[PDB]
Amino acid sequence: SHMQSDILEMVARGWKYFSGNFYYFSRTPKTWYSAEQFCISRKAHLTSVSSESEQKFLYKAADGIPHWIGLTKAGSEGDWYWVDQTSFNKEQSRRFWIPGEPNNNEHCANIRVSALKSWNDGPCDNTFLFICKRPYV
Amino acid sequence: SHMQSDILEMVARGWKYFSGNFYYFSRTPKTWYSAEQFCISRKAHLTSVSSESEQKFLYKAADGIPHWIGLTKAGSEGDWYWVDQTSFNKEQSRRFWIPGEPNEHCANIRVSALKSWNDGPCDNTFLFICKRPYVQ
Ligand SMILES: [Cl-]
Ligand SMILES: [Cl-]
Ligand SMILES: [Cl-]
Repeated sequence: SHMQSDILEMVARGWKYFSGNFYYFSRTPKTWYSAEQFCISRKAHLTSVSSESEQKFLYKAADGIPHWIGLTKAGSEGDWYWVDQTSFNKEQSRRFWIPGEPNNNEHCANIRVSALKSWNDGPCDNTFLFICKRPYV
Repeated sequence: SHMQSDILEMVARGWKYFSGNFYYFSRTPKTWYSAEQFCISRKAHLTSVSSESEQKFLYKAADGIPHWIGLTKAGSEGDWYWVDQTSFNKEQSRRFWIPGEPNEHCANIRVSALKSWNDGPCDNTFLFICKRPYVQ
């Protein structure tokens, strides 16, 4: 009810509700850095992917169009991490990377196929649609 | 004791220490967005400016070279604000904008003078300045 009217407010602002989080699928493309700053300006972050269930929601909604998510590599030689400061599960990510990815500039992940294995490692300065997440509180 | 080794640890990473804060003057240019994400990765933000003495420290060190700072407005129409969420003192700012000033809007320091802030497109590539408070 109060959750229901909060959902209605966010839906009118372009957000989708799923499993206790709000998601913003953008209408225009941005670099990974600019998209993260846009999500911050919306009290959000580029989305993390914490479960197979969340990955399935994201890839279906992304509809085979590249969408930035919030995983980035600390330069070409670092580990991958989530900008929202949840801990990255690199072992499960073997179920999410497109085979052969990360291909290994600056390195940023985007969802680009309508399958479970959908993450691509792409140059962070490419301009793609993007996906913010903000937990419902 | 630990205070001097704390300061020396950041200085050895390439930060300047000035009056209670660490500053990172970058070696490579970036867009404003990429510079802010770099500062975040170092537990920092693009610098705010909250006094005359801080403004003077920054413009002297910037040496007339454009440097991003942490002031922005969302679209040509929002109010200006500091990304580190400190309060923006509009009245004080009038002593820091270049005379005449102020799609994407981001401030950079670009003159070796007190009046040195420029309103520039966020997708320009400039050197930048991070700030991290010293907490003991
Ligand atoms: Cl958008
Ligand atoms: Cl950018
Ligand atoms: Cl640098």
